[PDB]
Amino acid sequence: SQRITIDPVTRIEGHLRIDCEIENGVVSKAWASGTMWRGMEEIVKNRDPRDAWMIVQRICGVCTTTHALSSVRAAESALNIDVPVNAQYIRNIILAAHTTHDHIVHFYQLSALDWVDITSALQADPTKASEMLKGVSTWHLNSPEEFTKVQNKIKDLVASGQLGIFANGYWGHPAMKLPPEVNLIAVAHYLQALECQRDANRVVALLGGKTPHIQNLAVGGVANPINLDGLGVLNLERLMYIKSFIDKLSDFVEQVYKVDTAVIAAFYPEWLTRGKGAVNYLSVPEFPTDSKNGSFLFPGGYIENADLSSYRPITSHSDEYLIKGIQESAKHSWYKDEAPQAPWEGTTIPAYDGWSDDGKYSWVKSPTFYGKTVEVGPLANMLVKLAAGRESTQNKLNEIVAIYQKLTGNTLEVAQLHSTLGRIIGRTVHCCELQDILQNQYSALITNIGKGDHTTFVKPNIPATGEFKGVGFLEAPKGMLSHWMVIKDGIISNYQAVVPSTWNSGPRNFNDDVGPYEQSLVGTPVADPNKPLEVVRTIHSFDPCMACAVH
Amino acid sequence: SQRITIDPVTRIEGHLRIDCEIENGVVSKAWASGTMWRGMEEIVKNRDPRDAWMIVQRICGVCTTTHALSSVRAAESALNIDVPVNAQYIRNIILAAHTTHDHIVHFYQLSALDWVDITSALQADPTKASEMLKGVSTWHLNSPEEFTKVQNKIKDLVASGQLGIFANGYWGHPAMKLPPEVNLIAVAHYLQALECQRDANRVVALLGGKTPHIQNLAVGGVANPINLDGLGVLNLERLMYIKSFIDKLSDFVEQVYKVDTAVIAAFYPEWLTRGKGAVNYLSVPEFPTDSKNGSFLFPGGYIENADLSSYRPITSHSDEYLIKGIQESAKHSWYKDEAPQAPWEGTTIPAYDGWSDDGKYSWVKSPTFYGKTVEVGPLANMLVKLAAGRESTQNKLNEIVAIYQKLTGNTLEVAQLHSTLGRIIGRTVHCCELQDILQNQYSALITNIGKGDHTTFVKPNIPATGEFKGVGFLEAPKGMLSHWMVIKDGIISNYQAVVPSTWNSGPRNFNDDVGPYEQSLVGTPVADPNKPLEVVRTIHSFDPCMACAVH
Amino acid sequence: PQRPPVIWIGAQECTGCTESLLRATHPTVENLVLETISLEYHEVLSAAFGHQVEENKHNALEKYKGQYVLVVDGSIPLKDNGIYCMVAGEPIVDHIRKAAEGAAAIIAIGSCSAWGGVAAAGVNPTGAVSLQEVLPGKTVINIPGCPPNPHNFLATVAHIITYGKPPKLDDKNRPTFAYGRLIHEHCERRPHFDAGRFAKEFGDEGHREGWCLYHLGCKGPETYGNCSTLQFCDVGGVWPVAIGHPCYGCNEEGIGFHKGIHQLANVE
Amino acid sequence: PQRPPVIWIGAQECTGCTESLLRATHPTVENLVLETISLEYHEVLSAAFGHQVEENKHNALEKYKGQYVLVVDGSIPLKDNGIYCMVAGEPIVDHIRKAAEGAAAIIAIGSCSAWGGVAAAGVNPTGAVSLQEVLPGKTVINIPGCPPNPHNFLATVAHIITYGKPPKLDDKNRPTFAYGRLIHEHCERRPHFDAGRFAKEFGDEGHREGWCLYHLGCKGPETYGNCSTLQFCDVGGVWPVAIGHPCYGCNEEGIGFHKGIHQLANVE
Ligand code: SF4
Ligand code: SF4
Ligand code: SF4
Ligand code: SF4
Ligand code: FCO
Ligand code: FCO
Ligand code: F3S
Ligand code: F3S
Ligand SMILES: [Cl-]
Ligand SMILES: [Cl-]
Ligand SMILES: [Mg+2]
Ligand SMILES: [Mg+2]
Ligand SMILES: [Mg+2]
Ligand SMILES: [Mg+2]
Ligand code: NI
Repeated sequence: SQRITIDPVTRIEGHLRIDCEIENGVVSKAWASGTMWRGMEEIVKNRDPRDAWMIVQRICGVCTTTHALSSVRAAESALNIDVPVNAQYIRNIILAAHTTHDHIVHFYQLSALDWVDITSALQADPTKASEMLKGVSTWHLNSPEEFTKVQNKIKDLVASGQLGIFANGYWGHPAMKLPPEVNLIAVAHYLQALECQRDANRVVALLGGKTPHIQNLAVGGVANPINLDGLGVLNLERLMYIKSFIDKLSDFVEQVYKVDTAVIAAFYPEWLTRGKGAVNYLSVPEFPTDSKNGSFLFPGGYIENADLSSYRPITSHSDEYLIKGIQESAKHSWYKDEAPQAPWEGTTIPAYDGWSDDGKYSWVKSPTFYGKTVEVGPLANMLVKLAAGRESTQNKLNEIVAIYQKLTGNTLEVAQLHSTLGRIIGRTVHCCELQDILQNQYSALITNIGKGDHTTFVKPNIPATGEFKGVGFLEAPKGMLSHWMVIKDGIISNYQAVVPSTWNSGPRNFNDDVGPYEQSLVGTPVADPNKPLEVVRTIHSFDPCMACAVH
Repeated sequence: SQRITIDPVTRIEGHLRIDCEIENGVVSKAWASGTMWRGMEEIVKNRDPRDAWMIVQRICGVCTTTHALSSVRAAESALNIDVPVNAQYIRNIILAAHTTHDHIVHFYQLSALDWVDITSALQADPTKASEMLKGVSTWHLNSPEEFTKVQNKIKDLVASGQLGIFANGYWGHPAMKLPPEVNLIAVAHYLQALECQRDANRVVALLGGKTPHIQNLAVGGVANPINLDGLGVLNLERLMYIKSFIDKLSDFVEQVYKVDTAVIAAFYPEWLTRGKGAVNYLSVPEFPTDSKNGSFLFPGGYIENADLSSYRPITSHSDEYLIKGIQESAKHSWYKDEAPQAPWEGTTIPAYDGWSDDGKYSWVKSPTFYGKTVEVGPLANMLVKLAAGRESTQNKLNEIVAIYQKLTGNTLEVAQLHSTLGRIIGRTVHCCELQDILQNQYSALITNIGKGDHTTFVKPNIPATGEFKGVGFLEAPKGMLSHWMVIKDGIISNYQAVVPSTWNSGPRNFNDDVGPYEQSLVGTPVADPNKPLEVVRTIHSFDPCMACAVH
Repeated sequence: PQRPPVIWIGAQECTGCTESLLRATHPTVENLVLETISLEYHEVLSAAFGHQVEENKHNALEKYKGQYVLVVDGSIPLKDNGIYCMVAGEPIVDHIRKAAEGAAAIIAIGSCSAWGGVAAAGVNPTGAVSLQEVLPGKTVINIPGCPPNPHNFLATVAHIITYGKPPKLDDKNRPTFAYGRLIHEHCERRPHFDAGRFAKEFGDEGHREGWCLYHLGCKGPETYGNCSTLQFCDVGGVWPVAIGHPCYGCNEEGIGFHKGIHQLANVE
Repeated sequence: PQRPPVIWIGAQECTGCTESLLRATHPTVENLVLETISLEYHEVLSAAFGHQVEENKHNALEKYKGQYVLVVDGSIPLKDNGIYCMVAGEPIVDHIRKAAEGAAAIIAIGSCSAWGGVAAAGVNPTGAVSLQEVLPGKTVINIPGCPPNPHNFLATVAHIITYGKPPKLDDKNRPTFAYGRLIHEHCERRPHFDAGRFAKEFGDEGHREGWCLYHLGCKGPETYGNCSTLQFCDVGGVWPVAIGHPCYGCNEEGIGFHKGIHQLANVE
């Protein structure tokens, strides 16, 4: 038995430590630890409900927008407010454009250097690399001349002797399988990704007022003033500008990101057979389109023991079965109260006593659904949409499988999606489907303004006595998010966030059951225990966010 | 034999009519006519000298900036003001970036459809088109995928039955010589050109306050406030933004525009043997860099009877040899006073009496230099630089000749530059050399601010008695420009503009001698007198601007 | 799918109003002509010339009678029977009146066509007038500026295509989204005006701190427009006052091209 | 040529201050890391992890001693002997003090490192403090905002590289080009404030005409910054007040994260 520690894990959001016991070169047991806490739930308490969203948005700047939108949904739930449909269209465009930026940056800037060897790219033939993509992509920036320009940038960085954030990498590791030409293609696409994600955030900025950290929300709707004939407000010229950036996203997503996802699977097919974190999956429906906080464009649901054929649909953010099932425990976390707690009755009392393998070892809490461990995020979201029989999702997955089949001669079955590469595939499918959400909601907003509806905001009243409770659900880039608010005598008396990376990264629970990160690592082969790249590959597939997980 | 009229001439600035006598299949005699007048010299009369630049800038919106800069230089000449060096760096960056936009738009949006058949591009093989450019260009957007996307845009336009501005064109004419593949390459580059010219105009806007029609000049310097530590003024963040756009121009200019110029010459080599307009050429030096309105980065001069070896250099905008030689006649123009006039003593008295072949037939005046007809513009500019032995100009011409040699097995001599294609080559060489002017003058500004010089403006005084005469010279995109101001009792008593298209487009002069447009057409073959494409090819090579020529 | 037809005629223009389209981003000029409209006549970009292009104008005015948007830039000269602008041997006023007869909507782009502009200033050598003066029985939509931000024009054309009518107009037929307010009633240097913090000369200490330009001649107090909010070229922070120079009043009849740069504005 | 070295350490950060760099245009984040600087340590982008990346940090602190810029985002927690942020088994305050010993310049990017920010608000669960409070012997350059416009940081680093010293600073060590003026003393809605033209609720008639946001709780009267002039994302016209929402005071200690959204500001 050897014991290793990976601290810090890089190319994530925030502060993560991973420990592994290794037996004969195979991981036998793992520990996940969030090593930073702020106490954001306690900072927001004892304030006016209307002020929470500006404070709790700062839980995370990578998944900016998400905690702002969950917080106003939670106050609207408590107060019984129906949001105007124009405010829904604007919230939906922001969340879909933000999520497009988030997924592109995760695949390229955070995950690609687990799979890609930059030094190998220096040995590539740029003409052979271009020829490999003929009949695989229609992208306009795969020429030998583009690839030669990118190769020369790598050559100049190496010649300088200042590799900086590219230094002391895993170059030559036995788990690096791509040929030189495919390493060069991937570096070219890493640089091209930075232009696409910038255009996605220009959509967010024009509605939000800036990004990171939008400033256009309210309990009761949005602060955008709709007036096609007004100077200095949201007029037809401003809407035309938004549309010009929406239109720039599709080609890179469909002809670069979707294709590279199939190509990485084709070269790493053993990664379809490892990294299973759970047998239960949860997602919430998203993108409401009616006057009563419902009629979602994407469906939600609960899968138990990997059985898609008997899943439970979720069509409402007021679903009592979803609400009643959620609890969190701190038995193996650095908090005082250990028994499972419903979030409206939650506490967050710090009790740091250092690391113990069998005691407390993390600032993350342990969430359960009716007492079970559950995986959230793009793998859960894709499996629920396939269980619903959503044609758009089956057709998009089939386009990835057709490219994989062209390169390997093999198909993919649903059993192979419960894996490190299945999780990456689910994130790409999501990013592709969000482009049609953007086109649909822009068209809906233009049509509704044309009918004479310019309404955006319902002013709340907040009773000065009494005690009442609300919950805001949101399908975030990393999975199901919920904010839980209790109001007493007009101010916040309890606030609890249960965040997607909390579900996946949390430590052993009240029954000592193992959550997704820790379960996914059992069985991982480790060629060099001093350089455990195989462990980081599986952990990065979950897109860890530790500011989110711990708050 | 027969008489034709071309009215309107399209793909120019402004209102032009060309008449030709055709004999035995060739043009035997031509007439050029400017058909619109405003009287801009009269509109600016009796005003304060400091106001003129904002009015006379509106002589032209294609060559925006140029009349503004010539007007402030004329007032500074009359008043004996030395412009601060930081104001010269700013004026020089604006002129160089504007000229880059101007030349790119002329080659692609205005001239290419004389040489390119868009219908023929539908027959092209996009892979064969991309293969034709291997080893003559390193451009990153020459892929078969790029060319297929462009071909599909043409296919969709044609399929709609609404060709609009692309309709009733010269498709299948016997003078159209490009293969289908080269037609498709040219349309792809036409669309890519629009992005490069937009970046060039972002440089202009950040110093000018907008474009078209900049608003940052003054008699005495510029209105930009230099303060690296100031909020809301020209600080280091704003200068870094300007540099980000300067850096985006070079690759298109060097790898697309320069290469296309050599490719058109390779397919149309008989156009090196026709379109000679004159045997005398004039250019002024440009981009002053000292504290006393001199030390130019580009040289000027006068060439007589095509003899580069005996040319006369011009190194100063105060050169009395250049000032004393310039006159204009209205014998064959619709003005009253016909004898040659020095511009300080000029009149502009309208006398319209309709068209006569041997009488008056244009609103354009007839300029001479010591009694001779002279061509101005990029061919003049290039030939003067080669006479001066400027190595940067030699080297840049040699790079175009090297691509021509690789494609044809033939070389290009200086005698072949006195032609329709030589004029086009001079314009491309100018655009290429201007990218080093932009890098040089940006660096000079950063360095001078670092030495503690933030000065930008010398406030003028204007005596209330006396008569003061000034002239402002400028090397504009179309050639040598001059504005001539007389101040009497504190106000403008005479204003005369002599503009580069006046020199080239002006009608027969006081001695009935022929100017460059009319001379260049003698000998032009015309296969179909109803569709005289060959005449428009030679006239477009001069880049006509009739708002400029007539004012 | 068929695109809405547009006919563009230049009279006494400098071409700066057409050149504004080459700075546009929403739409770019290439998306305008391939996707948003069918540009049926425009002499700056047309492949055809001479007899062929006058044949194409005639065919388009007949095919699309009652359907096209007519756009004019430049003033129209009436002195001496219209001879100060002659195209294909006929006065431009006759080309414009013929095209107006079949137009669905008529737009004056720029100060020259909106109110006469620089070409009608001083002694007005050519008897230059506005598009509304030559078309007295027609409603002309005015988009002034020298030239305007191109999106003041493009969002007006988009409102006609998308919603089937013009945008809301003021009493000079100017779209309210772009011309509804004085520049001085939405200017970021108003705090400095209110405190008496003024630039006195270019390059002085207050000018180098971004103070108000009133005492340099700023015409913002008497000019309607969106220059301080929409600004120019879509890069952020670019309009004349932000760069350091006063507004000259180029949008507004009686202000631009009439008053000296350094002449003071009347304040309401 | 060799590029100037940078070491970036995150303490109690949300990563929004790093994410600001992915919106930058002058330079873009790819040009920053390949051409402008050598980013020697940054955990969000680093290929290396764990023991390899800690070795890379130690090697760079030795090689570039006296030469590197140290950057910190997030607050530093002092409660309970530093244990609310532990990296590689040690309190982050110990990593930051070790890296400060050899720094040529030290920058607090964002409100959290500049003055404690949201993480130090309310009851302050972790005893979070500013970078200047943990380095009392050092001059810390403060670049506040939540997060700042990234060019407020990038032009500060460019001044150190190009001219060999920091930009001019105010008495809170903030660069004057970005923080030298109140937002309300350079806001384009000041004419509406002066006239008593106020939005009373989101979606009311005044709000839909772009009127002043003071009575919705705008903190522009008590917040120093460049949000009304530089704005955000380099597209033109984008900052909170232009979108329709009051400034919250996120730049300014005692305003953002302390005063309610709809609480009224004091006016000088
Ligand atoms: S309005 Fe201005 S830019 Fe437009 S045609 Fe008139 S002078 Fe030119
Ligand atoms: S005078 Fe001009 S610069 Fe001053 S506040 Fe008014 S519009 Fe702005
Ligand atoms: S200043 Fe704001 S954006 Fe930056 S780390 Fe703190 S909470 Fe995040
Ligand atoms: S209160 Fe706010 S919106 Fe009103 S003028 Fe001041 S900074 Fe601008
Ligand atoms: N996406 C995201 Fe952040 C996490 N985990 C949230 O919510
Ligand atoms: N260039 C240009 Fe215009 C002309 N001819 C001027 O000057
Ligand atoms: S001069 Fe014209 S462009 Fe705007 S700033 Fe004044 S109305
Ligand atoms: S909330 Fe912050 S981003 Fe600027 S507008 Fe106010 S200081
Ligand atoms: Cl409306
Ligand atoms: Cl300075
Ligand atoms: Mg409800
Ligand atoms: Mg929680
Ligand atoms: Mg002085
Ligand atoms: Mg003249
Ligand atoms: Ni997050």
